[PDB]
This record gives sequence, C-alpha cells and structure tokens, in this order.
Amino acid sequence: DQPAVQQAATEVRNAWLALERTRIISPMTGYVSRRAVQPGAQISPTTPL
Amino acid sequence: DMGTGSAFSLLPAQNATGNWIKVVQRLPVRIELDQKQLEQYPLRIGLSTLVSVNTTNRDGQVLANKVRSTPVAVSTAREISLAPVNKLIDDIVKANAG
Amino acid sequence: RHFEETDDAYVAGNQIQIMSQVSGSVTKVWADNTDFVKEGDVLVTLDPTD
Amino acid sequence: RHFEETDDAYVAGNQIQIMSQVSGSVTKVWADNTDFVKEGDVLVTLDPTD
Repeated sequence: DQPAVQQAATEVRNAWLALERTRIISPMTGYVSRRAVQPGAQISPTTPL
Repeated sequence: DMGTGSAFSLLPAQNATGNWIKVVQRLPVRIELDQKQLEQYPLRIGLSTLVSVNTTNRDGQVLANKVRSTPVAVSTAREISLAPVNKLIDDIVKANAG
Repeated sequence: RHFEETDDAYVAGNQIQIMSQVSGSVTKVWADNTDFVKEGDVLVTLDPTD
Repeated sequence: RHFEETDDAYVAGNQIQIMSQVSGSVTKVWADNTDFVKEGDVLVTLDPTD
C-alpha cells in the first residue's frame, strides 16, 4: 500500500492495457461492408479499417 | 451488401443548386469463382464481364448468420525472432561481469 | 387533400467505422465482407512485440 | 424470368500498399513493375547509419 509501489503499479496497468488492445474488437453486432485492411498494413488510430 | 455505395459517400449525391431527379439504385453482390479455371485462364483486376444468376430455387437465406473460427488472411513474414539479440546480451553481460 | 407524398425517401441506419486504439502492423483478419459479426469478436490482430 | 443478368460487373481482388515501419533514406530497390515477389522477400533497403 506504500505510495511508491502504487505509482509503478499504475504504469504496469497502462502497459497491460496497451498490450491487450493489440486485438481489435467489434463494438456492435452487424455485417461487414467495406474492407480496406490487408495483412502487413501500417495502422494508426486515424485509419479506417 | 448492406449498403448501396451512396451510404458512405463523402459528397452530396446531387448538387444543391439543381433540382432532384429520381435514379434507380444499384446494390453490389459478391460472387466467388472456381479456382481451377483461373490458373489456366487467369483474370486481371477491373475487367468487364456478363453475369447471370439462376434464381429458380429460393430457400430464403438472404443474410448470413454463421461465424467462423478461422481467419481469412494471415501473414507472419514481419515477425522477428529474438535469438541473436538474446545471445548478444548474454555475451555483453559476461564481458562486463569481470 | 389530407395526404402528402414524396418519392425522395431512402432507408437510413447506423453504420460504424472500426478504428484501432493503438498503432501496429496487421497479422490477421477475421471478417472479409458481407459476413456476420457478433459483439466482442476480434476482427484484426497486431504484432505484439513492442 | 428465372434468370437475372447485369453487365455492370468487374473482377475484384486484393491489394497491399507496402509501407515501412521506420523512417530513413533508400539505398536499394529490389523490384519493378510486373515482377513476381514471394512472401518474405526484401523489396527495399535503407541506410543503417542512424
């Protein structure tokens, strides 16, 4: 419970969330219409998929 | 497809200044070819073709409802194994350890 | 007259674009086109090295 | 009739825009238009000075 240890725990949590988000999950039930993503593409959080 | 192309367009379908004229819409359909004919008579992207669909039999399956556990397209040529880096690190550690 | 009619009516619904929360390189794809997707299913995977 | 026809068809396929994971300068280019390249082949090379 010491202040120093919890600081590092927060960073561990942020890194873990970063790693768990390498798998992109669908937020809605539906059907796929356009597909502009191919294996090997370089993706940022601004590129439609 | 659950869209007519105009769904995702980034521009107005018609001009604001002009009037409105009815236009019959079109809806794409995916058709899959047999792969033993392509290898001997190959195709190229964007070539025109006459399609004809036999619609005699009608079960009533308009929307797919089966999910698949196998990925469609997979590539692992950009994965780098970390053996030489691990060997270099070990050698450096042994060097600087006294 | 108690009826108004227009032939300029289309069918509208909700469509969602799929965007990553991170940056990476694609390694798999799980839905091609006109394929059914449930909520919570993976559609794309990235290289986890970094 | 029992059939439906349309001449608005066009063959379709997959295409990938090769992109680098890093910045730098080019010193080699291993292929040109209409060249058969296999998976895992080098297509471009950069200066490793930086």
